[PDB]
Amino acid sequence: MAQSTVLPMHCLYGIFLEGNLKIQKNDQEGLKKFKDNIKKFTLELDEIDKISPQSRIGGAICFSSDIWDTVTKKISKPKELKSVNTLSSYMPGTSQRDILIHIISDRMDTCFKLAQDTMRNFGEDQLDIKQEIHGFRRVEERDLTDFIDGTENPDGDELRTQYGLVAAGQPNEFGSYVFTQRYVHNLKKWYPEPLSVQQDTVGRTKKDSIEIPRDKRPITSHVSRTDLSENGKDLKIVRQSLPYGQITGEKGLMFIAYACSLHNIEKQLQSMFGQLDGKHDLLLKYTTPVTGSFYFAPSKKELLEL
Amino acid sequence: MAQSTVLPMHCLYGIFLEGNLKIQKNDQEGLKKFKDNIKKFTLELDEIDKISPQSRIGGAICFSSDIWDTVTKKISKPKELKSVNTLSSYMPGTSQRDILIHIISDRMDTCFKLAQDTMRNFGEDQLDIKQEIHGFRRVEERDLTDFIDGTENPDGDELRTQYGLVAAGQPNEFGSYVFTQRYVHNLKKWYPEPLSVQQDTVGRTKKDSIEIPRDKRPITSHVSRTDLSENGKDLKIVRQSLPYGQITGEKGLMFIAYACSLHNIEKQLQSMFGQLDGKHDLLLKYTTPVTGSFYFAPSKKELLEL
Ligand code: HEM
Ligand code: HEM
Ligand SMILES: [Zn+2]
Ligand SMILES: [Zn+2]
Repeated sequence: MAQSTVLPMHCLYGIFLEGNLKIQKNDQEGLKKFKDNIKKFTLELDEIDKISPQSRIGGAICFSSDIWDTVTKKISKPKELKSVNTLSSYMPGTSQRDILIHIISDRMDTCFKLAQDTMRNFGEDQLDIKQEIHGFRRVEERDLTDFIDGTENPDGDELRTQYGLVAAGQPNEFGSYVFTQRYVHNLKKWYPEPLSVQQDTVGRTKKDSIEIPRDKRPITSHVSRTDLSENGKDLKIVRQSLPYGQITGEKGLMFIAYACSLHNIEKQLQSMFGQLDGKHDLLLKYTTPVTGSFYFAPSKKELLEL
Repeated sequence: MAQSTVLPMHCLYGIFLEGNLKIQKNDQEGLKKFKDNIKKFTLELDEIDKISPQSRIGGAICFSSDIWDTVTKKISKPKELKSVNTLSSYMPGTSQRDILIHIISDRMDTCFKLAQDTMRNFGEDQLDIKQEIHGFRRVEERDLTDFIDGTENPDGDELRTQYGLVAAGQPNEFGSYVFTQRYVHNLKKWYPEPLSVQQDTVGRTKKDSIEIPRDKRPITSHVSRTDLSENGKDLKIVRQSLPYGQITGEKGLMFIAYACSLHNIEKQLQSMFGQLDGKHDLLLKYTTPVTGSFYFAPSKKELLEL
């Protein structure tokens, strides 16, 4: 019942299209056309899944709090949804956009086909795309830091439903809060660091990705910053982050997280960026966030009922 | 015996690294290091092929006429090799570089691994990369014009050896002349054209890629421009071109051709760009070349004997 970018694991390609809606709330013709294009997206997702099962195609269209009142007068706004720009006083790179199209695949050709077709359907008259990122998995699922990324990512449908999707019976059930954040890696600063420093920075071993016991890693290690609980509940999120960029140019990590609660994501941003104890994540000495947005991906039913 | 980017067909990904050699001919230490890095490339190619047969990994390192005398004092220069800048008086976009690293794969992760490892081995002290392109095949092997690309590409080991590789018994046998040319498509001009105009431009039907009989297509159609013979011999080339670019930005075709003779390629450039009859290829109304280089990919043996 959820849009298909949360529960599936280990995608090899991901295309990220972030931009603003150019249609106004009272433009009924434009709004009708816009929602016909949403329908076309859901249909083409199904079509590609049928002719290319090997692609394990997935796709979601997601919306910001700013735009919610424009795309629907029927579906209540998700209660936690807000602009990420409200974090600008302590987190750099914020750039809230109205719309996210996130498409995942095990093949670039079907990933690109769905992305290109969808953008051609919407057109420049409906979407002003501010950011288009072609993400791709690397050997051994390693981030460009050459650490494995995804180890303690929730595993399986049950746990990814629990932490990734709004719980059944709640408003906007089976939707998902979404955070996107493009990082630019400063590998010239990272590569020369000795192994012990690099592992102190992350909190896990580089080769095998074995968790360094919390007692022995710095509280500013990445894992210490993000492996959080509250009142005995783990604040786990579902990450679909992928590497991107040029070998000889700008590269980094296209971070994206899906969560049952925006607060699960925001608490980790507050931890990483000093807002809980006044200390920043050690990883941020080697990588910089340059974009950022909060969205909500409706369930498949509410997406079509907007 | 040839480097592995000519004979294999239907690659799904291709990474193109074009740049200049920063090591001088008398720098014996730098030259030794540079050739150790070539050896590492050939070895890593074999290693990846062994652990990932599904990738059908391929790779070639190629050299310009300008740099030939710098990388080897033993292997005679290929007799046709010259700078592509000598065509600048009639072909735009020329940008001759010393070195091409072309890597192909059916998986981006192994394609990127070999490309990144290789560039890290060479380093900025040995290569000044002017252009890095991530090519990828699209559904139905279609160019961004949405015409199928590759139909009359020579098919099979025998014909691709004949037209793609220097003939056995000749100097530099089993090497290959290489032409690279990045095109930027002007699809805003292309999309609105009626089907008959688009097919007149190419010379084949859009859906099925059926050749329009030469009698009925314009002499400036793309096929009429490039389907050439001389003294009864077809001047066929082996193309490994791939689409590239951003849906919402700059995109086009990363053209690359391998040939037994540079003249097979150059005659087609002369035809397309008006130097044979004073008429240009109709396709050039919708796409522009912005880079260009001639190289020669040595055989695997001569590559290691430089
Ligand atoms: C350049 C940016 C980032 C890089 C390179 C990076 C890298 C990594 C790596 C290598 C791990 C190893 C452990 C694992 O994947 O389970 C990890 C874990 C994790 N990351 Fe990040 N990450 C980045 C940004 C973020 C952000 C912005 C967040 C949250 C907003 C986040 C949340 C997490 C979480 C929750 C874990 C698992 C913690 C646990 O439960 O053990 N990451 N990350
Ligand atoms: C934007 C640039 C280009 C585009 C979009 C393009 C597209 C195409 C298409 C759609 C075909 C269909 C037939 C087939 O693939 O067999 C084709 C054929 C061909 N192209 Fe191009 N091409 C481009 C540039 C070039 C260049 C620069 C050359 C030579 C230097 C070239 C040489 C050929 C040849 C030899 C054929 C096959 C001709 C035959 O024997 O029938 N192409 N091209
Ligand atoms: Zn809390
Ligand atoms: Zn001739």
